[PDB]
Amino acid sequence: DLASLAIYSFWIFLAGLIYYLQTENMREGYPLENEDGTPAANQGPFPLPKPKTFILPHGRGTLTVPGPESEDRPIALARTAVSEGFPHAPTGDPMKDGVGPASWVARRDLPELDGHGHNKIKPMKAAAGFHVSAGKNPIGLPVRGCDLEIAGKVVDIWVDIPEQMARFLEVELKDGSTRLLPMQMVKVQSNRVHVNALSSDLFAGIPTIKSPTEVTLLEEDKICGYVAGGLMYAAPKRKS
Amino acid sequence: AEYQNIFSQVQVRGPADLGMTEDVNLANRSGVGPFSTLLGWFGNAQLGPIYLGSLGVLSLFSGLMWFFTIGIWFWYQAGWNPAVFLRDLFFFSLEPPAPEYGLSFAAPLKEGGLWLIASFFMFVAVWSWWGRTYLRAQALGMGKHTAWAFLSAIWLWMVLGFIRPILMGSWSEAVPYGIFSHLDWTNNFSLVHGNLFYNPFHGLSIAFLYGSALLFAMHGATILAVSRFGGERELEQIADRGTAAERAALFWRWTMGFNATMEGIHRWAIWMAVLVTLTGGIGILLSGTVVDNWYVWGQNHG
Amino acid sequence: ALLSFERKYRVPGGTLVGGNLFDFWVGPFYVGFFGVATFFFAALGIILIAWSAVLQGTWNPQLISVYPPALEYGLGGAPLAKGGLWQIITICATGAFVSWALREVEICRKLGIGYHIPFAFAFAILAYLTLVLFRPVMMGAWGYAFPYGIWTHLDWVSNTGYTYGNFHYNPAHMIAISFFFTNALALALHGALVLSAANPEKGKEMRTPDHEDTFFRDLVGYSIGTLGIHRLGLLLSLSAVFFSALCMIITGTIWFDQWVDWWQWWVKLPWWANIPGGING
Ligand code: BCL
Ligand code: BCL
Ligand code: BCL
Ligand code: BCL
Ligand SMILES: CC[C@H]1c2cc3[nH]c4c(c3C)C(=O)[C@H](C(=O)OC)c4c3nc(cc4[nH]c(cc(n2)[C@@H]1C)c(C(C)=O)c4C)[C@@H](C)[C@@H]3CCC(=O)OC/C=C(\C)CCC[C@H](C)CCC[C@H](C)CCCC(C)C
Ligand SMILES: CC[C@H]1c2cc3[nH]c4c(c3C)C(=O)[C@H](C(=O)OC)c4c3nc(cc4[nH]c(cc(n2)[C@@H]1C)c(C(C)=O)c4C)[C@@H](C)[C@@H]3CCC(=O)OC/C=C(\C)CCC[C@H](C)CCC[C@H](C)CCCC(C)C
Ligand SMILES: COC(C)(C)C/C=C/C(C)=C/C=C/C(C)=C/C=C/C(C)=C/C=C\C=C(C)\C=C\C=C(/C)CC/C=C(\C)CCC=C(C)C
Ligand SMILES: COC1=C(OC)C(=O)C(C/C=C(\C)CCC=C(C)C)=C(C)C1=O
Ligand SMILES: CCCCCCCCCCCC[N+](C)(C)[O-]
Ligand SMILES: CCCCCCCCCCCC[N+](C)(C)[O-]
Ligand SMILES: CCCCCCCCCCCC[N+](C)(C)[O-]
Ligand SMILES: [Fe+3]
Repeated sequence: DLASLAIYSFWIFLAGLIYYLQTENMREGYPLENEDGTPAANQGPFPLPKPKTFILPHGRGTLTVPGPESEDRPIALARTAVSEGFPHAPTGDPMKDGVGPASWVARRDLPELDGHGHNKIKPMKAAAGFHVSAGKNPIGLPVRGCDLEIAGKVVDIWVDIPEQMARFLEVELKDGSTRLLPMQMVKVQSNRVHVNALSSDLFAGIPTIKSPTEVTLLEEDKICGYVAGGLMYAAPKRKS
Repeated sequence: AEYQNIFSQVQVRGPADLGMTEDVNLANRSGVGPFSTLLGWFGNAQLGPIYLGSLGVLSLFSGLMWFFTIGIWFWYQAGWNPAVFLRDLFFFSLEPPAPEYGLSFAAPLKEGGLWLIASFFMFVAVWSWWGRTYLRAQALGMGKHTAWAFLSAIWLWMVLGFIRPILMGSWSEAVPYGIFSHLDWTNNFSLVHGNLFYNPFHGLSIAFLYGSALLFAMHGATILAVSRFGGERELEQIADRGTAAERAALFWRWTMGFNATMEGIHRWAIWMAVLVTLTGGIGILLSGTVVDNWYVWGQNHG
Repeated sequence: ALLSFERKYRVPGGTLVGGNLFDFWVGPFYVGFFGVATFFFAALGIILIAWSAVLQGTWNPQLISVYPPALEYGLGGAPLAKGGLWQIITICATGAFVSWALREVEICRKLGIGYHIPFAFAFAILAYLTLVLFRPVMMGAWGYAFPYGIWTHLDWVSNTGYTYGNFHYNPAHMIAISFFFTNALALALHGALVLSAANPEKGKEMRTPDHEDTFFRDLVGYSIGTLGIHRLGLLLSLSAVFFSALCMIITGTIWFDQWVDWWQWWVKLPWWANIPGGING
């Protein structure tokens, strides 16, 4: 009968859709690897899919996936155990090294462009004519680290222009240089910005950017990695 | 409970976003409407602009027509009394024609004719809007996924109000326009068909409805968790993967043994949702055209 | 075993309990203290459902069912074969679920992400706990909980429903359904928008988030934004479940009559309770 036929058909359709869904989702990260970076012996039942090509705008590159990949960076990690499945101890300082929770990715060393080919992110002081329009304005507040010491003061907000939201606080350090702080990791209070991830002596260590007026994708990832990284690695200085 | 990212600490504002042009006839765009500080804590502050358009106006005109046809009848049930209308608002009902008129358009206004009028308006209202989601897509040079997904919703609705009634051979099978009346119709439908818990498509549809809430809570929370790396910039993470797309997949992988990619997560999503009404529409279409009783059918698969 | 970029993330540290004792993977799966906790509670619970099957003398998945105590036992313990087994599996399930969340917290700690995922999961947990613990306790008997069978849980849904008439008239049930419906609408739209920008017309360049805001604004005169929509999805599905728990928490405790009859407070309001005509007068 037709009802019984429909339900059995649908199940077959469902096995096939999951099949497609699973393969679509293997366009990055595969084939799987041993802890040593070589193709793993057992890959599972799903094959890699046929390649596809994204063409980016403003002639910003084009991408085909899946395809061989490498980290494009060196990884200061070493084995702690004689078999599969254990952790890899940083061979250095994981903060500086870009490993663990402080990991970052070799993304393109250029700024994200908007639909009109302008830098998506800019300092407010250089984006006609953006302004804090509601809420507490952080520009001018002292920045306190998680050791309860002042690390510097907030001199600007870096804004996503097309989206119209605040992405970074630009912070002046006691030597006169600045670093970018993820907005998404600061607590704006009445009389300060409090930053839990970092202790005040880790700020000088934040990654710096090549130009006062734009941030690249790679620059972004390094800054974001380093700051999140402090949650675990600053932790000794907590301690309060 | 650190900085927990459901509401924004600081809002900013700049020159107004009139938006992408591509092949969009700019004469048809309203200006930007008001800014809401209230929205700005949660989403965007900017209201507007909207694209007017011919199809847009046909859609919006016909839509109101529908809403008004139903409303005009409710005032007639309220005896033209404002207090009665307000008291019995959810009890009013624009019911289809009686079984005997079958599939014909010759029902009296007070006897299923107004329902057919209102349905006609509803029908052009939806389909004209569907063509919209395609066109606004086309003007910007975009994929057709929205019109595609929308079609799955339109499928359930068509089956309920149009396709099944025609296959039963009468408009009395269709759904009345009323708040509570539409709920009673629903319950009755199940009762009069052996209980929809025995319809395999009802339980598939539930699985997907539940699964869409499972999936959206997973996606929503995941993105908020990695937004300290700008993970909510999903198109840029597709073209040039960052550590947010990486920690995201590694969470799921270490948790449950597999993971998605920024692009493929959005493929799971569309299907999770479109399957709801897809399986549901088939469920309802078979009911009474092919199976009077799902329990009985259940008890043999035959 | 590893994704091509996984290794730099598998460092020591994170765990809530036990220092480095349980800090390792198995295949792709992170273990942790709560991984071991999860396994212990889940095997126990499965062994006992296996025992339940043996005692009722079947192996058919469509007929194994684990029933709570009979009502006359109230909130007390019950002999194993008369709902004690149900009580112990319920403890197992809970410990399994809370452990799963807690393991997720260790994974968060390790990766340096926010705790949003497990927090969102706790909402599902509390829905379950409402049906098997908060509602039975407030009703005064374990027997009001649902049975653990693939088909028998549906009977339970259905009887609970029709005890109060058409359950559709639960106000909280209605707010709940609006959310599941809206959550799905949003899921489909989010999906469609991202993909349609990622996958433009033949031979065009990948669209940008500006095209995305634009299409949606062109369509409905608003756009919530990239951060916005992920907050929205989360809100819609959590609110969906919160109102579910709420609609069941009030049922049979503060309201145990026909739901349809609750609506009479509006109809019977003194200013119009008596005007002839319309539906109710
Ligand atoms: C799937 C099985 C049943 C069904 C099952 C039920 C059940 C059960 C419930 C609903 C509920 C809803 N149903 Mg129904 N109902 C269905 C058919 C539909 C159809 C349709 C096919 O056109 C429509 C328009 C409605 C719409 C309505 C809404 C009033 C309500 C919330 C839906 C929602 O949040 O969606 C998505 C949200 C949106 C953003 C758009 C929707 C906005 C609303 C306002 C538009 C609908 C009609 C509108 C004219 C409302 C009038 C307002 C008053 C004059 C004040 N139903 C089919 C026939 N529906 C719930 C309810 O609370 O009912 C009282 C509920 O418990
Ligand atoms: C939620 C409100 C009601 C509910 C009423 C409904 C109704 C109505 C229906 C279901 C149906 C489902 N319910 Mg129920 N059911 C509830 C209680 C739950 C609970 C629980 C609280 O622990 C569980 C595990 C289940 C699970 C089940 C599944 C068998 C089925 C598909 C769900 C789904 O795709 O979800 C979405 C989640 C996913 C897509 C992820 C996968 C989850 C599933 C596949 C895992 C569960 C497997 C199951 C055999 C668990 C046994 C434990 C074993 C050790 C594995 N229900 C409460 C009491 N449920 C439908 C059905 O067809 O059943 C016959 C159906 O029509
Ligand atoms: C007593 C009642 C019966 C019941 C009988 C029904 C019936 C009848 C149906 C369902 C169906 C549904 N049932 Mg049931 N079912 C019951 C038990 C339940 C239970 C439970 C016990 O917990 C659950 C979880 C479900 C849930 C499910 C859903 C999967 C499904 C709703 C699909 C949907 O998203 O439509 C919501 C969306 C739509 C209806 C599409 C609407 C799309 C567009 C076209 C509307 C546009 C409107 C616009 C013009 C106006 C808006 C104004 C705006 C402001 C602009 N049922 C019991 C057994 N159920 C449906 C189904 O498919 O089942 C197979 C269905 O027909
Ligand atoms: C005849 C039946 C009645 C009625 C009976 C009632 C009853 C009774 C209930 C509902 C409730 C539900 N009803 Mg109703 N309702 C009906 C009509 C409908 C209709 C419709 C189309 O008319 C709809 C859409 C709904 C839908 C709603 C939802 C709001 C709600 C279910 C979701 C939920 O609570 O999740 C909650 C989520 C969970 C409990 C799942 C959590 C599971 C997690 C913690 C763990 C699972 C892990 C494990 C098992 C997985 C296995 C491991 C594997 C390896 C994967 N009802 C009809 C009128 N309704 C229920 C509710 O509000 O629930 C509290 C409820 O009890
Ligand atoms: C995958 C299944 C889910 C789904 C999919 C889905 N729905 C969708 C979409 C898709 C992806 C569409 O793109 C389309 C959309 O544009 O969304 C923004 C839509 C849509 N689904 C909608 C609602 C809806 N979908 C349904 C649900 C679902 N949709 C499922 C859960 C339901 C439920 C669950 O009950 C509802 C009620 C609309 C938001 C929209 C369809 C728009 C439409 O057809 O409109 C036609 C009629 C009008 C143009 C106006 C209607 C008349 C009004 C009563 C008055 C006008 C109000 C207006 C807003 C103000 C104007 C005032 C002026 C006069 C000044
Ligand atoms: C809060 C919004 C929605 C939501 C959220 C949510 N669910 C989630 C997550 C979150 C974000 C988790 O991170 C977690 C996950 O890891 O997902 C991949 C999860 C999860 N929700 C799941 C399923 C699920 N979610 C549900 C739905 C919901 N989850 C809500 C709709 C439902 C529904 C709607 O029916 C189900 C079936 C799992 C896939 C996963 C949790 C898996 C897990 O906790 O694993 C550890 C525990 C075991 C391995 C089981 C232990 C064995 C028990 C002792 C025996 C089981 C007894 C049980 C009571 C039997 C009942 C039988 C039924 C027939 C009734
Ligand atoms: C204050 O007063 C005024 C008048 C100003 C405004 C008040 C308005 C009010 C109070 C009215 C509110 C409207 C209500 C309560 C509507 C509720 C809607 C509901 C619950 C409907 C839900 C289901 C709808 C379905 C499933 C019907 C689908 C219909 C179709 C598929 C159309 C099929 C087309 C037909 C029959 C016509 C065929 C003809 C051609 C040529 C195509
Ligand atoms: C594709 O993503 C989507 C957005 O586009 C970027 C949205 O904007 C919205 C709609 C936003 C809402 C609910 C705001 C409501 C506020 C009022 C009262 C006007 C939905 C559903 C959507 O899914
Ligand atoms: C689905 C969400 C509904 C949002 C409605 C937005 C209204 C459109 C505003 C455009 C009008 C602009 N204005 C005021 C200059 O005319
Ligand atoms: C996007 C894929 C989601 C897969 C969900 C599969 C869940 C199985 C649901 C069982 C329903 C059983 N029934 C009644 C149809 O026989
Ligand atoms: C809702 C339907 C979900 C289907 C769940 C099973 C899909 C997991 C398969 C992926 C296996 C992981 N692997 C081996 C590729 O790494
Ligand atoms: Fe997304």
